[PDB]
Amino acid sequence: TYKYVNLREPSMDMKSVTDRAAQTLLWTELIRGLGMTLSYLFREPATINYPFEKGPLSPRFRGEHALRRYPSGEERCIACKLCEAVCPAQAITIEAEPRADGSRRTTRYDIDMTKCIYCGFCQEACPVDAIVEGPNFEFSTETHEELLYNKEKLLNNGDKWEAEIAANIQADYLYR
Amino acid sequence: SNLTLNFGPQGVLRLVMELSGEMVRKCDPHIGLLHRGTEKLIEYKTYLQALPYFDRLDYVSMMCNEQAYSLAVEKLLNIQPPPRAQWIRVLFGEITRLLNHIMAVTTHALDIGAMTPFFWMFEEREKMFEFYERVSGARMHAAYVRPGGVHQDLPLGLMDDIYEFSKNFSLRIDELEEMLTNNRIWRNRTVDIGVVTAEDALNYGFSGVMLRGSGIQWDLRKTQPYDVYDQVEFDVPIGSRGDCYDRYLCRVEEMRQSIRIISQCLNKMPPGEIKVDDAKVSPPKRAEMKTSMESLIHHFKLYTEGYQVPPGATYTAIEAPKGEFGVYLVSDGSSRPYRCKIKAPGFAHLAGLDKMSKGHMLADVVAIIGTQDIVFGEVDR
Amino acid sequence: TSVKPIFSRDMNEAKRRVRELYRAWYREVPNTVHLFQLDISVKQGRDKVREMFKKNAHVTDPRVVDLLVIKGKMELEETINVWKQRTHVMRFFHETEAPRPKDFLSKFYVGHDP
Amino acid sequence: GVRTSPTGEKVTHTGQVYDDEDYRRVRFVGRQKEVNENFAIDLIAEQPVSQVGSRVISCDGGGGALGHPRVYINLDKETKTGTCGYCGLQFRQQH
Amino acid sequence: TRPTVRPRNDVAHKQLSAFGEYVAEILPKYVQQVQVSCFSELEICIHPDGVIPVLTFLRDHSNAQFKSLADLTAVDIPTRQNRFEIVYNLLSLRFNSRIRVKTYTDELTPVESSVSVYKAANWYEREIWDMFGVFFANHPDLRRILTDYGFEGHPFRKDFPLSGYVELRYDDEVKRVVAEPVELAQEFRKFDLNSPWEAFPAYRQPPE
Amino acid sequence: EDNKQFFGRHRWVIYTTEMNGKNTFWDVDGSMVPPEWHRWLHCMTDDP
Amino acid sequence: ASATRLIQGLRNWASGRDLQAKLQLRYQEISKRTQPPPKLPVGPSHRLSNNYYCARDGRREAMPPSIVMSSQSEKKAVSPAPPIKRWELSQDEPYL
Amino acid sequence: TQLITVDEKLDITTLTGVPEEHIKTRKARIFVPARNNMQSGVNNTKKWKMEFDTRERWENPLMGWASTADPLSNLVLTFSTKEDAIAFAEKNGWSYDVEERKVPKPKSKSYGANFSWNKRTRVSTK
Amino acid sequence: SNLIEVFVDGQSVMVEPGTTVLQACEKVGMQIPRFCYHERLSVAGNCRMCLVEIEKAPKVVAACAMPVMKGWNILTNSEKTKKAREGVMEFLLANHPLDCPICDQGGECDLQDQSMMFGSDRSRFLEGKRAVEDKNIGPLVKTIMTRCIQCTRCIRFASEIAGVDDLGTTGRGNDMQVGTYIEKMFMSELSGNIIDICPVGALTSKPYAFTARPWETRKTESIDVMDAVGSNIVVSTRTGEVMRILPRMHEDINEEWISDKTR
Amino acid sequence: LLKKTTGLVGLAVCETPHERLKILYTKILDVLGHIPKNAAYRKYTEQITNEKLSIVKAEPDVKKLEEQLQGGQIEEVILQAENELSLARKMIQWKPWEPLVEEPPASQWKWPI
Ligand code: SF4
Ligand code: SF4
Ligand code: SF4
Ligand code: SF4
Ligand code: FES
Ligand SMILES: [K+]
Ligand SMILES: [Zn+2]
Repeated sequence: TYKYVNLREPSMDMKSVTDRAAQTLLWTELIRGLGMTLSYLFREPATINYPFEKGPLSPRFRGEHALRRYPSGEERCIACKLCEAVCPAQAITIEAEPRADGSRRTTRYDIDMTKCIYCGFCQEACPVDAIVEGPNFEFSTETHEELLYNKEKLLNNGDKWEAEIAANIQADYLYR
Repeated sequence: SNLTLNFGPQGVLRLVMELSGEMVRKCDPHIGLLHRGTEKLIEYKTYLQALPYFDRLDYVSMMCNEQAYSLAVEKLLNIQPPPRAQWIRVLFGEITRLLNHIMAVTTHALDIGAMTPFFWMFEEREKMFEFYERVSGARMHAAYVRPGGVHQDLPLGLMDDIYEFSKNFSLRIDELEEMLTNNRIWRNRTVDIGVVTAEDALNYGFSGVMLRGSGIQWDLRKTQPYDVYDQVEFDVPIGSRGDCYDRYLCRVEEMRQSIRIISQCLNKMPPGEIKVDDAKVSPPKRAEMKTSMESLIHHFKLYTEGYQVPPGATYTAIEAPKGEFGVYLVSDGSSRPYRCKIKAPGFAHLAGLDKMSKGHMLADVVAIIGTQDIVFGEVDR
Repeated sequence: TSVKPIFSRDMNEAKRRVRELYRAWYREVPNTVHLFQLDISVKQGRDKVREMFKKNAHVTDPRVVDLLVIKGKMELEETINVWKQRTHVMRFFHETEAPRPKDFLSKFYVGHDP
Repeated sequence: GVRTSPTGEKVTHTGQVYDDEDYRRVRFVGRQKEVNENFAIDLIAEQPVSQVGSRVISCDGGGGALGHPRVYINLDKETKTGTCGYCGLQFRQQH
Repeated sequence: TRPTVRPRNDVAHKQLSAFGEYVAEILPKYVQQVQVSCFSELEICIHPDGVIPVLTFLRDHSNAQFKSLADLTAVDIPTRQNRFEIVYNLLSLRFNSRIRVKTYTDELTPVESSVSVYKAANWYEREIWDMFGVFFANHPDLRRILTDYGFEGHPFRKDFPLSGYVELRYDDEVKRVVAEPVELAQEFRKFDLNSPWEAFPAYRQPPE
Repeated sequence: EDNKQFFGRHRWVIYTTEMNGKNTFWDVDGSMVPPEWHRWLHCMTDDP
Repeated sequence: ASATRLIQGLRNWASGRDLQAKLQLRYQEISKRTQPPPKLPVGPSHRLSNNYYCARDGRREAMPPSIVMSSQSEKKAVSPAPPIKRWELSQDEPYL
Repeated sequence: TQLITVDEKLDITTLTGVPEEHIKTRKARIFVPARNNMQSGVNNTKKWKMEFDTRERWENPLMGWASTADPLSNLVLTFSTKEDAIAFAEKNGWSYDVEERKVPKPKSKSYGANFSWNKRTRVSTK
Repeated sequence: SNLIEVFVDGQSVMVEPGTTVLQACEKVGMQIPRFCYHERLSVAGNCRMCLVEIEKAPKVVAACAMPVMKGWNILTNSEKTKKAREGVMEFLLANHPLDCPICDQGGECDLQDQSMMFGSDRSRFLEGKRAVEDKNIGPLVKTIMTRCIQCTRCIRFASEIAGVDDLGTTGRGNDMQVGTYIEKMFMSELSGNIIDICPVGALTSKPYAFTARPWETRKTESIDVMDAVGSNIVVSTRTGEVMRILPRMHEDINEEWISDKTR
Repeated sequence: LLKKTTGLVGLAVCETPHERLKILYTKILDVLGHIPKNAAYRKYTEQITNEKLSIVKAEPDVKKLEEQLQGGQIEEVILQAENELSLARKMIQWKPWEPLVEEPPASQWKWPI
């Protein structure tokens, strides 16, 4: 159940001693290393042509946050505050009140994307699939406060990315 | 008089060297440059919320530290994962072991000067990060291994790709080993370097390869076994001289034996669920959260309060690729930990750095900091 | 009410340790201003060391002043050995902080803090 | 259904808009105030009241496990529709 | 209780109970309690004067042979007059076992350093100085290891706040990173998550 | 597409020269891909 | 997989290994990115009878630690376990 | 011997590293917390708690968040008895005030009192 | 004295004659679960959540209304007690609506908390649920009667402490509905305290509705100044803004009630 | 048999392990005789040392002595006998057979609090 690495004794006949001296004087394993590097010279490299080629992803990928709507335009979020209760970074801040038709909705839904650890506990705690961590990873900003999303930015992320978010949830919800 | 150098932070490490010309008389590693106060932030967060901190301790051994914390919490909860979750944990723990030993060997060669097998083996490491992203959605910090099992079942066609990876990965190990093992320049940088006796290795709190390079026959997957490591068949590599070269060979052979374990885990994956079927610990399915009243109450209370862990203290140690990774978890009966000490192997290894670099030279210090696979996230917490 | 000592048996051995620590700091302050190339005078650094010693002058417990001498030794070790940078030395001089309001009336003006 | 303050600044679906004398409009000077133009309170008012022939109706928001938790709505009031508390859809017994 | 309940190991439980009797009767001078948890882990609660005699016993006695120091830990419990609880996790490779050795101190009583027994402690209890303020006597190099150099206070004490008292920022007047009193743009939101119903009747404490 | 290439090269995009009022002849940008093509291009699905 | 047989033969000679059998670039042998939908199994507690939670409770069968010795004959000297069984050498590849 | 005698009051205020602004100005409230009247369970009324007076919370100019400058705003300490909390507050130089534990007084419950012959305590319905 | 000895899980306790099983268990620190029992209302005995085994007795008894006899050993943790609790919690959650995200009582719900502590972790209910018509009892109490579990703390409070006699149960069986039977506006001077004693989200606070959530609120203990009674209150706040006012238990002032102006 | 290496780094091969273990075990018993009889350490250490010494005196072979001493290689059995000897020499000075030096405080090991 165990094996000894590096517990070989070299032979001491004239054959193997001359083999080790030929390896010393003729640099044979160094030529072996040159041969391996020369072998990789004549391979196709693994390099994709970004931005024109993209690395392969899965439908479970956890990128930029978005707030989804029902297929009637009504937003799914009903202010239950499970997502800021489970948020390990406390990146989510929610404030709510009943709006003009009596619906339980949020007035504040903020996600500090610089606090966020992108672990997706908010999408798996959400009982109505409102907050999702969608596919977008190319949302780098030139300013720190541009990574402090309010509810309007997250609803625009949902309206921007719903055509892809709904297909990823369709491909993945049976594992959940 | 004698020379005193400060190899500063220009992970990261400050080193105060007392040299006597070319020799090294004293090596003082000033650390704390990545001390973030993890195990104080754990105290104000629930057990599920404290789980993603363990991804970021040994940030090349993510699912291993997830597994150690999950085993600590499941030990205090007196529950056990389903068998399929156990085989998935051992499978991704050995994939994590391949990740960590590629990082270890290729950066240990990069710092010495062999910069090429770095690029050769990070494509394989890129494919294993695609396996992590397919199983969890993130490439490094998955938050996948949870107390109760894992978060989500394997997507269909993942095991065929783990097969296609594992079929070809031994040739990658062979061409790494072609570049470095019989190479006389690599041997001249690692043979007489940092010889650690077995008694001082037991005394200094060393663990893993740092013991097994010195001939100590100790592996926690054999002696104190966890999830299904008593059901897989593998060998434990043992060194002979306690140097950097034996520890290199032990890590290459642990890549070999991890490929062996991954083949056995692909051939022996059982059917079944992946969480514990106690819905007071692991959350219910989303189809039954949205239909059952008990399951909605349990979803609400697990994702807001969390499960209450019974009061007690445990030290749960697993065999992470850097060695014995331990969690001393103290629970006061609430849904948040009272205390979580994180034992990591690199802390005791970097404590023994000063003995290992006595009588050596300045360019041997980088070889000794390489043979102890030191990730400063796990050292400084 | 019988406790185990740290180094001192009563207050006089502790004042001996405080006195030798103050001597070591008083000798160190010119080297500290020199090699950190600080913008303070040597007299001003010595006044800061006098202020930091007189801040804790009310302590009548031997174990507490034992731990204060030990922590002053650790600060002096981090000062002699160049482990601190210029920023760590100058954190004793709260320069960029605003002057805090002292009387009742300005504290009434600026906020709610007593 | 957005509207606009007399400052020219757009009004959100909450009803938030900065005052005329508020300095915090200087963050929108040279830039834009990002509001969403699809107000959910206006989009849910466009949906027809579903006429059903039962006394108690159920709603899951559509999709089954893709919707909300399934709730039951009593339809005993002929004066008023029975609105789903999650998705905002509303129902009426047809008799 | 077959699928979902962790199985009890009564063999290791009886063995650790016998070895706890063994350690309690060989060393009655310091051993104050001996307890075995329901998941079969042994704790030896000793007096702080016997840190060196207990740890050298378990390291050297041929039935113990606890050669490895896995972990060294302090726990802050402010409701005790000896608030700090020093935990030694020991590994025997000969008998494949683990033992916990627990002692106690307050802020001012020093604990004797176990670097004579296990040199691994040379950083660990050094960490306990940086994090908890527990002084260790006869330590070779006792100083801070994890916090910043001018840091006042000990962070893992539970009367110490989650954030510090000072925060750093670069100031351009003095051309220097400076420390200022901490002011958060958003307060850390304390959640009161404890359920008011009793979860575990086995751990019920008797009332007054 | 080109299913003879290896996995990663087998799907690609040639960005337009003008999108939303910006001359993207040289300033090609990763965020120019609309989300219906973002599953196909990032291989989240097999289906265009 | 697109290399001509001259470059392929030079590459296999320079490496010394058969590289087309084990290529580190992935091709059509991988899984499809679009999969048929799963049907995940229920666990053992998904039953309608004999399924009381008081017979499968884990957190409430855990006990406080049993106090062996507290301060409020010719018995055998004991160890915390029997001594560790000596590891057998591997039969697969012991390097011996 | 190796044991000294310190008859002084225990005081660690110069060791804890707290700035003086948050020592001699803060008032620690030591109390058993009241039962949440939304609920009927009493597991939160078992332990003594030490909290502090609230300081100023204000609105963030950027996001509208609750900015604070109080480092001790989230500090809640748990104690088994009142005397441990008093000793811990005296040890740390914190001025304190102690609210006594309020316990519910024993109630005389009779189900038959709902159905009396001549008393006012009959229920009108059930 | 005249104290009779009873036993709770083998532990002896000395109780007054007339003391129930639930108070005898309270005297050793064990809290029997309950929904309809409240220590200031009359005893109803009609939710059956307090069913507990007395040993050498082949029937669980309602602990809130059963006086102890001298010599009983109350098994608060035995097998048939826990089976009684799981069965009663299954029937309570049979028709209860899946409204926990849209309910104000979530995070502070008795039905949630002791469904976690004492209920089963899943459902055997494969049927449709009842849905109850909502009532209108004023601008203070939001009434969502689908969430009602029919514990009749409404009726006992309005009948005994508020002295109103305008809440009651109309109907019979599963169709039994707590309400007023007419559009009557329940406006007492103590009309908000039924928000306190309702163990579920059937009666919530209408001004407090949807705004906050009880885990994120900081609880500050304070004094009422609306009247000269001196009622002990908890002001619960959230991010520097006052969210609501709750009573505190003071046995000599406001026992656990407050007036509607205070609330 | 002349075992070429022990396997453990820093531990050289002892040529005559039997006489070395006999000398170390009799020296352990000679140092251990200075402990009072009512101490449990003396009785337990005499018991295990007499078992080990009877096993050493029973077997002429080194390797079967390794398989029946049940302590690994014979050289780390020698090293553990040296550690036991130094331990007994410390235990004479410590005198830990005495009663408890101090009762703990009342809630010192009560968990949870
Ligand atoms: S992904 Fe995680 S850290 Fe980010 S908002 Fe969601 S729960 Fe919070
Ligand atoms: S996003 Fe989801 S979890 Fe968060 S408050 Fe809204 S409905 Fe609840
Ligand atoms: S009353 Fe309780 S169980 Fe019912 S919906 Fe509200 S929180 Fe959930
Ligand atoms: S509304 Fe509430 S208090 Fe009234 S009977 Fe129903 S559950 Fe009880
Ligand atoms: S509590 Fe006794 S039956 Fe309701
Ligand atoms: K209520
Ligand atoms: Zn709906």
